[PDB]
Parts: sequence; C-alpha cells; structure tokens
Amino acid sequence: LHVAVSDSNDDVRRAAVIALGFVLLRDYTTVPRIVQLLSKSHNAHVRCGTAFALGIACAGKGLQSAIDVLDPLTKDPVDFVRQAAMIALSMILIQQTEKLNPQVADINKNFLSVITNKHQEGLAKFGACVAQGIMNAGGRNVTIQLENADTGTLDTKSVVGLVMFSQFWYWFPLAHFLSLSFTPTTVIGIRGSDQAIPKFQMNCYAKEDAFSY
Amino acid sequence: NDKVRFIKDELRLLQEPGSYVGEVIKIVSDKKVLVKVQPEGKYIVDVAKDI
Amino acid sequence: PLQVARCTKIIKGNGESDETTTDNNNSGNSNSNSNQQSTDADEDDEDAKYVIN
Amino acid sequence: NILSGLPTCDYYNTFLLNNKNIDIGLLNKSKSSLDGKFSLFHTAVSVANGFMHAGTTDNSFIKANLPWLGKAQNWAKFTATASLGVIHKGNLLEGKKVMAPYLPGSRASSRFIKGGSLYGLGLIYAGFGRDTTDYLKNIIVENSGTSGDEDVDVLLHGASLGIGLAAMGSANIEVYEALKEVLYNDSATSGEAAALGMGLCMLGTGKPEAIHD
Amino acid sequence: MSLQHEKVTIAPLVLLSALDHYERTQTKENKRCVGVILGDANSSTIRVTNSFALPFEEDEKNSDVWFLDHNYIENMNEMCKKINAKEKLIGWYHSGPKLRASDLKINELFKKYTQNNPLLLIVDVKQQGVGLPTDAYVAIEQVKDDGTSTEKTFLHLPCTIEAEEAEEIGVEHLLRDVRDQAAGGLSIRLTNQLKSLKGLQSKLKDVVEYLDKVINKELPINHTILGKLQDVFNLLPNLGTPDDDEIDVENHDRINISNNLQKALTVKTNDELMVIYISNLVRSIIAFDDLIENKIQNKKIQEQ
Amino acid sequence: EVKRIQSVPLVIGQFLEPIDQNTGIVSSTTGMSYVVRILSTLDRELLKP
Amino acid sequence: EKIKNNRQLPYLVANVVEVMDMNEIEDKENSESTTQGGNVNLDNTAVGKAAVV
Amino acid sequence: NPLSIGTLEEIIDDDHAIVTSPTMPDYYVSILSFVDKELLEPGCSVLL
Amino acid sequence: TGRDDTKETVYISSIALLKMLKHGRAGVPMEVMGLMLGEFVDDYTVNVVDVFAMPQSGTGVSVEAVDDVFQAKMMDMLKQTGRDQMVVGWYHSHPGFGCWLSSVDVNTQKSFEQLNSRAVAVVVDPIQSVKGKVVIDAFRLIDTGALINNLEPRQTTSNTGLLNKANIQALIHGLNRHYYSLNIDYHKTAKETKMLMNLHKEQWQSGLKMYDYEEKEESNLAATKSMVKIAEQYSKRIEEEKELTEEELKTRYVGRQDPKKHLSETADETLENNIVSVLTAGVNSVAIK
Amino acid sequence: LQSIGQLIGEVMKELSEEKYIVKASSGPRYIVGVRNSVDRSKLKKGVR
Repeated sequence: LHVAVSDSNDDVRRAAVIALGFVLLRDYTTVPRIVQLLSKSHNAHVRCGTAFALGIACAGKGLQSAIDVLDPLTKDPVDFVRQAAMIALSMILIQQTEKLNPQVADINKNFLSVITNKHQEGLAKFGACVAQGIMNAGGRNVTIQLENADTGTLDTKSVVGLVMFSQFWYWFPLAHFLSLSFTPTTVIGIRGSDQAIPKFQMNCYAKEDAFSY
Repeated sequence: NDKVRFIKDELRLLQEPGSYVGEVIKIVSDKKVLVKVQPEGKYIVDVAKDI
Repeated sequence: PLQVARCTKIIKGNGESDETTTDNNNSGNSNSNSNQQSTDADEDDEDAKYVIN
Repeated sequence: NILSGLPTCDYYNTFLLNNKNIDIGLLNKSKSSLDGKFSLFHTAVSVANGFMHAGTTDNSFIKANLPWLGKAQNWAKFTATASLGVIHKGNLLEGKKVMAPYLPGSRASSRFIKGGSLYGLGLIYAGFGRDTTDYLKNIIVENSGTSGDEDVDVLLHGASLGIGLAAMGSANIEVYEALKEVLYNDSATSGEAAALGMGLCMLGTGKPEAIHD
Repeated sequence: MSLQHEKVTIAPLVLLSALDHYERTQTKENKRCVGVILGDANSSTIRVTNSFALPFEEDEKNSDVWFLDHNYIENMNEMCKKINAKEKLIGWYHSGPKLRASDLKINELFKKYTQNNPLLLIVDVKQQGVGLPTDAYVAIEQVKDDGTSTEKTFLHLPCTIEAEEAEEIGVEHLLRDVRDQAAGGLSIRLTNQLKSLKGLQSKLKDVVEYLDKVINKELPINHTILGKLQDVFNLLPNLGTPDDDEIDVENHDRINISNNLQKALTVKTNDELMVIYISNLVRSIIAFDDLIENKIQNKKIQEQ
Repeated sequence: EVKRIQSVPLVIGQFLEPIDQNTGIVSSTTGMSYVVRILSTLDRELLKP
Repeated sequence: EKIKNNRQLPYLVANVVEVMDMNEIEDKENSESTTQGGNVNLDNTAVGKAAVV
Repeated sequence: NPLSIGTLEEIIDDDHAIVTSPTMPDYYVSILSFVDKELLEPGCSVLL
Repeated sequence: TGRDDTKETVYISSIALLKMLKHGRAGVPMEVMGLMLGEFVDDYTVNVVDVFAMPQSGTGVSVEAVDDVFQAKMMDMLKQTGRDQMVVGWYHSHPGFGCWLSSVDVNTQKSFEQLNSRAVAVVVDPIQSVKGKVVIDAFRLIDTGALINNLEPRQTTSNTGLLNKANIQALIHGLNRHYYSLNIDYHKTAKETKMLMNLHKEQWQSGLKMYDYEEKEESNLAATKSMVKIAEQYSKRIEEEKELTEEELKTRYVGRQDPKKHLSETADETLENNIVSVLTAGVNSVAIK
Repeated sequence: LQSIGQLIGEVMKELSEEKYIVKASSGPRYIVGVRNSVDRSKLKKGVR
C-alpha cells in the first residue's frame, strides 16, 4: 500500500495493487473496501491494477461486491483500464453461480457488443475477446481455482500461472499461463476393481446453465 | 481527489485544440452537411456521431 | 496544387546585387557582379531570375 | 501410478472430450470483426480461442480459421502457434504428435512456428514429463554460442519458456545452468524468457545461489 | 582582461554534461578531465551555456606533469560559433571533486587563450557535499597576509543556478519527486526549518576546527577568516537591548492574529456539521417513503 | 501548472455570452469566433455580460 | 558557405522604411538606450544598428 | 474530410484548371476523379 | 520479412533533452538541423547519450541540408576524447507547426534509413513546450511494400501497445502512408536527480532569514480586512439556503466563487505564514545568541 | 543570423507595471510580459 501511494511511476503503482489479492487470497471479502479508494483514483495506472487484483482475488470463491466495483471500471474512459476490467469479470463469474445470477448473461453480451463496435479502440476489443475466451473455456465446464478445496492449501499451478498471465502489456506471448489455472469441476467416479468410470445416477438439486450460450 | 482530477481536466482540454462555430447553409446526401464558418469560407465536413 | 503567381518585376540575375560583400549600390554592371571579382568569394551564372507576386 | 499424475490426467481428459460445448457462433463473429491483417486483432483471437478449446485436443479451430491462419504475421504468428498448446493440453499419449509437424527439423516456413511450437510442447507436459525437459535441454545449450543470429534467437525464445513449464517444480540444476548461459549472453528476447524460466524451475526453493545469481 | 564576473549563473545542462564527460571517458577514482566552458562574459553575470570535453592526461609521479591539447580547442571554437553566436571562451571546467594546486598551473593556459580572467568551474560529480555541487572560482592576484608576496590564488564567487527558460522545461518534466526543498505548503517549510538549523551547525563546526589548528597544528594565520568572525559577533543580537525586547512583544501580536484565524476556521467547520446533519435528515425521509411504497406495488398485483 | 497557462503571452479577445456554465463563446481581436472552455477559479456571475 | 545557403532562392521581397543606427557606449554600456550593465556589441545582444523594413 | 470550397474561374483543356478560392493564393488544380471536363462549366462552384 | 519492423522505445537521456530543446527554442523562426548520437541495441531500444546541432541553414530541411564536412568534424573529435557514438537518426524543429514528417522530411529520413532502418526523426515545437514531453514525438519509416499488402501494424508486439498521437491533419496522412509513430520516453540517473533538486548551500540560507516587519504587518492587515468584506457575502448565503435546487442556490445567494470557500483558503494561508513567522524568529533568537 | 528578427509594437495601454497591452503592428492586441533587458521606468503609454 505504502509503495502504491509513494512511488509515482506507473509500473510500480500498477504492480503493487495487483499484488495485494495474492496476499489476501483467503481474505477476499475485505479487499473491495481496501482498494475502494484506489478504484476511485485520479491515476489511470492504479485503476488498471485495481481491476486485475479484484479478478484474481474473487476468482474461485465468488463475491458480489467485486463484480459491482468492476462495473465502473469497464466504463472508465482510459483505454487499458477498460481492457483490464473485462478480462477480470470472467475470472470471477467463471461457472459457479449463474442460475441465481442474470448478471452472467448481461456481462457476456457486453463483451459481444464491444467487438461489434468499430468506434471502440483495439484495446477494448482485445479485452472483450480474451474475456469471452475465458468465460467459455474448457467447453464451458472448467473453473479458475486458486486453491484445492480438499486440503485448504494454495495450488502451485494456479497462483504462479496468474502472475505470468497479468503482465502481457510488455510482451504479448506471455499470456497462456491461465491454462494452468483451469481445473475441471466435476466429480468423477472410479470403480475399485476395474478402474473405469461406472454409470450411476445421484439425486441432485441442479442447476440450469445457459447463461453464456 | 476529485478536485485534482478536474483541474487536470481543465488543463487537458486547453492543450487540446480550439473549436469554432458556423451555420449550416444546406444539407448534403453523402452523410455530410455544408457549414459556413463565420469569419471563414464554406466547408463540407463530416458530422458528429450523435446526430 | 501549384500556386498562381505572375511576374511583376524582372531582374537579371547577375548584375542584380545578390552578393553584397565588396559591391556597391542596388545594381551591379547589369550583366556581371561576381564574374569580375572573387573578393566577393563567389561566382554565379544565374540570370533572368524574376520576381513574382 | 496415481502419484505419477499420469492416469489422473487421463481421467480428466475423458471429461473434457465427452462434455465439450464448442460454440461456433462465437468463433465466427471473431473472425469478421477482429481481423488477421491487424496484428493486435489477430493476437486477441488466437489467445481467446485457445482458452476456449482448452484441455480438449481439437483441430476444429484450425480447419475453421484456415484462411485466417495465412493472414498471420510477425509476433502475432508466434502467439497463434503458442495457443495450440493450450488447445492440446492433456492427452499425454497424443500430446507430442500434435505439435510434431510444427516442431523444427520437420518445419522451415517460419521461425515463429518453430519457436512457439516448443512453448506449446511445454504447456501440455507440464509436471508430467521429466524426459521432456531434456529434449528441449539440447536446443538451449545448442543456440547459446550462435546467438548473434536473429532467426536463431526466435527458436530459442520459445524453447526457454517451454523447458520452464516442464521443469516447473522439479528443481533441475541442469536446466538452470542451460538458461543461465542465454541470460549471460544478453539475448534480445530470449534472455527475458530464460530469466522467467529459472524462477518457474526453482519455485519455492529459496536457495541463496539462485537468489544471488 | 576583465574585472566584472561577480556572480556565476549556471544552466542545469552544465552539471549534467560535466557528469556525463567524466563517466564516458572512464576517467575515475581521481583521474581528472579538463573540458572548456563556453558562454558569455565581460559582465557581472557569467552564463555557462554549453560545456565539452577536451583531451587531457595526468601523471601520478609528479602531479605537475600533464597534457592539454590546444589544437582541438581551436576547432571547437570555429564549429560552435555557427551553432550559437553566444558561445565564446569564458574559461574551463575542472571535474573535481576537489580544487588542486595543480589547477593553478593549468589556469595559465586558459588565461592566455582568452582575454578575461578565466572561470574555473568545479563540477562535483562524486557528490559527497550535500550542498555545493558547483563551485565557481576565478583566479586573481592579490597581495597575501603575514608579510607575504603577490601570490596567485582562486577566489570563490557565488555559483548560483537561476536556469535558462529552455532548461526549465526539461528539468520539471524529468522531475517526479517532491524535491529536496521547494518551500510550498507548511509541511515543506517545517521540514525546512529543522534542515536549516542542521545546516548552520555544520558550517560552524569546520570553523571551530580551523581555529584549533592555528594554535595547535600551525596552519598559517589568514586574517580574512578572523575578521569575518568579528563581524558575525557585532551583528549578534544581545538580550536586554531594545532590539531584542521588541521581538518578544511582536510574538504576542502575531499569535493574537493566529488565535483568531484558528477560531475563524471553526466557523467554517461548524457550517459543514450542520449541512451534514441536514443531509442525514433527508436520507431518513427517503428511507421511510420507500417502505410505504412497497405496499402500493404489492397491492397493485393483487388488484389486477 | 495551471498558473503558467494564466501568465503571458495572452491574446485579447472579448467574452460575449455563455452557451453552458463551463463553456462560453468569445470572439478574438484576431477576428475569429472561438468556442472556449472556461477555467475554474473565476467569476461566472460577473462574467456573463 | 553558411551565408550562400541563405542567399540561395526563394527569399522574401520587402522594402526598407527607415534606418536607425546607434553606437556602443550609449550611456556607458550597450548600443541600446536602456540601462543594463555590459554587453557592448554591434547588434548581437545590444541592438541599435537596425533597419526597419 | 473537410473539403475547402473553390470557385472555378476557368478550365484549361489538358486535365487542369485554375480556381480562385477563399484561400488567398490561387491554384492550378487538376480535374480528376468522378468529375468530367464537361460536367463543369466556368464560373460554377466546385469542391476541392 | 527480414526485420522485425517494430517501432523502437526512445530513451533520450536527460542531458540530451536539455540540448535539444535549447537549440530549437533559439532558432525561432527557423528550422534547426541536427543528428542523434547514441547507440542502438536490441530490436526496440535506442539510447540517446547526446545530440549535435549541425550548423543552421537557409534551405530549411532537405538532403541538401546535410553537410558531411560538418558531420565528420563532429565525429572525428568524439573519437579523440573517447566519447565515440554513432548515429541512430536525426532531429529538427518546426517553429510553429505540429509534429509530422513532410514528404521532404521523409527523404532526409531516408538517407539515414540506408545506414540503419531504425532511424528516427524527432520534431520539436518549443512555443508549445511548457512541459518536457509535449509536442515532441518520434517517427520511423516503415517499408513501402508492407503498406500495399497490409502488414502495417506489427509494432503492436514488443511494445506497451499504447500509442498517444496528437492531431488530425498531416499526422494521420503521413502515419498511413510513410511512418509509424511512437512516444519518446525520457531516462535519467540518481546523480543527475540530486543535481537538479539541490540549490547549493544557499538553499538552507533562505530558511533562517527574517524580513522587514512593515511587510509582515502589512500582510496581516490585508488578509484580515479581506475576510470582513467577503464575510458579508457569506452572511447573505447562510441567512438563506432554505430553498430546493442546488443550482438555483448558486445563482441566487452565490455558490459560484463560493464565499465560505474563498475565506477559508485565505484565512489558512495567513495563519500558516504567521505560525512560520514566529517559529523562524524564535529559532534565530535562541540559536544565534 | 543568430541575433534573430524582432517584431514591433507600441504600448496600447498600461495594465500593470508587470503586464502591458501592446498593439501589434502585425495585427492582433496582446498582453505580453517585460524582461530585464528593457526598463519599465521608460515604458509608458504610447511608447513604441
């Protein structure tokens, strides 16, 4: 926080805001309040970094507050501020809750419109493209996890991946490491004496999904 | 914070170039209009994206 | 575009008084000004230069 | 076998293959608005559609955006190549086979196809190939004495990222020693790739030697 | 020569270009480099406009053995006259960080080249002094205390920076720091007051040790430095004089103006408190009005 | 930074009238109508005539 | 060579209205009629030799 | 965009013309692109 | 192709900056003709240690304004001091226009493009530089054949991918058909940093100085009197303000050049001065005696 | 060549001893500063 205010250069400003949500990965709820002040900032760079931090923070364990914070950052006028917000929204609202949420359908098509628009800059279009890519990743059946829910321990692959993904402004081929952050969500039955998947049906309250189709 | 951004905003637009003012004499069907600038010649010039 | 100009004054481009180093007046010998002397430190053989409006 | 992680990948690969939703309308709407004869536009789509078919080997993309492929250029062409590894992730039996014609020694059309093919090889066999690292290991040390040649530098740029993913969390001093020579040269793009790859390798170690070096 | 040369104005280009000359020749660790300083002169204000390296060589066996190249100097003057007709020879920089006695001899070369006493400009590029990055010195001849001869000496002058217009624009732009001192808000000047006090003490300390060394370690007695201290002591305010007593009364009067000014802001604050307690009062009314309105919309569905 | 802009050189014009509360229209001593952003920290009640 | 670059074409045509010539040491310093110390020059920093065109 | 107005003084038959424009110096302009030599008459107003 | 054709990030040192501005502001009206001397590395990074104004000319900018005698003369003497560097492009002033290359400037550019294809042409307009980056920009020829076949963007990787241009006009017309534009960055060390900020030992000197008390007492009275007068305006304002519409309040009882606000700033200003005046005085009294 | 040409005005009317309104001979009225190379004890209204 101290470096984000005190060090006036744009790289240093942007990095330190991104860096907070890795520290407070598990305390993802309080982050919306702390970078509330940096969302509103008169410094474009700082707001760019605000948007990535919130994406990373609430990616696998959702939270409403961030989705709301990230909406004015979409609509923020600076080119790259917008670019950052679009990519970030799809990290958070990667398939979890989307049956209790009309929001997923609305954000998805917000990406569509930006691509259709010619009047938008290339940078807004870039942000829509990649963001539409993530949303429908995996065949619409993977999620971005941040930790294993079976041991309470941060996954090596996801967290390290994220850092390589976040920087792509300065070298563009450094943007395919979010592949490692995908983990399939699915319970797979294995047979104990034939090691193959059985067909078995379980009662489940479930879960219409067609909110990114 | 709002007070610093706005002063920078006042400053920003002064660095941007000036503006003018004419009156439309006639309408063109090329998606243009014919404007006559008040101390200056006629120009057929593209129109704003909001009209 | 090419601008439209028109000649309004004729000069002869030697004897003009273009170099002004060791010459005098506004006019030279009316055909020479830098070919009889190299105390100007220059020679030029340009004539009928013409002054447009 | 389970502790190797090899059958563990294959059980997710069964998931991804059966249950894929490829949406062709998203794909097609990207072809028209964001072009190929713009480098930035090409880059955005290549990444997007890589994420989208991620983890499920498919050639549907390749065949779809076949006239779009020939519009690639420059470093956009590199990214386009890198994106296939994201598509072809998993499937460890068939994993090599699919990067095989885009692999050097059996390619010669562009330096980007040959370079990003080696980045693409590393994404698939990340954590599942300790043999993988060595094959790529040859190319690192190979090009480190001939690195004043720009074409060659591009081939090496991609191998250094690829070997980085492969040896991630294995901590091999061999691999380290190889990327340290590309770095001590001061290679134009490949020193950048090699410095990142040293950190991936020696992930969590905290050893002073890597730290001072 | 010339007599008027009293204050030296120094462009921000000069400190940076000398800095660059030192490190682009790989002369370091007290291998000195001599370059010329060009500008205008013949007048009180001395502008150094531009600076450039010359070839130089130095010996560590006897230190009064050196090479200076004159031929390069001749070519430089020809070239730069066309660049700006505002560059003529005004002396030479010596790269520092210290003044030598060997710079006394090198000076006789530059005194011959240009008819003015030539400026010696020390550009401290090793920056071990917290002030003075530039020191200005003009060699002059004067008769010297303690019965001694007309000796050659270097007399310090003002070494000021005031900057050119041209220079100001790049200087502020590169700047992104809150500056060493700027003297803007109250925060900057509260820092400054405390900085000044440390400043006064540091100069004064060196003086203590000079007087100690005259009477213990036999450095020669220079009556100019003793005389300045006399003058210091005669402009020292004495308590219980009418001058000092007045200072005390004036402090009461300025603090009366401050007392009132602090109270005149409570008034400004007090306006705000009331405007916020009014705002809060409206948010209350708004909240009740909605809770009533949910009933009307509930009723409309049953109704139709 | 604003204060620099305010100092000289300046060209005289004459304020006519507002069209907004933050943009006005002037005509210069050049003989050109220019529609101009008005600066904050000046009159907008005694600016109107 | 520097002067010839100028004398080479095109160049503006004008007329001279009047000439105003002052000399060095106009008060004590300068060829201008202002008050400042030093800079005795012909026209370079202390202007007084001039044509109004 | 924009187009400066002209006024056509006269046509020289060789794929040029002379205009006098509210721009202070006159121009030898060319007749070219979606215009004909006989789609113009002298003294008619043209678009430059 | 045979080059990466990616527009270079231009790092012109702070020493170089100062030079470049000085030479163009001097020569107004006039175009000043120089060369950039640095060292090109990578495929995207130029570092400009110093620049040279080659002698001013009356032909403007052309290939017939390069002077190879004068060029060489500069070069030969850098070698002899060991400060040798090579050209990475050239620079020039527009004395009262925006930043673009003309067709005629493109051909000057072309001479250096033979030498290395990462030649930059930098345009300075110093009547509009009240800031150090503004109205300066660097341009670089792209291959003519890349244009025909539409490989023209490919500067969008190996860079930030942000690109701030200035103006409609000549800029967009030459951008399209000749050159690719990218921002000039400005680079500096910490030895240079201390040099600018510092203002000798006469910087601390100002901070123990006291002033004539006629001017201090005068300063106080002026401010004091001022707050009586706009504080009758304040009385009117907070007598009313019981009526809805925020804008309507600002016309009627004022809120445009708001009296409460103007008073508060002036009151604070003189209050801060006089805290200083007593501190700096009491410091000297104790300190010096 | 390095002297550089100059423009003439006449002081149209005093506005401050800092700032003065000049009427340019080139055209438009301007408010211009003063330098330390001119005496403002000898700038007065209607001085060229």
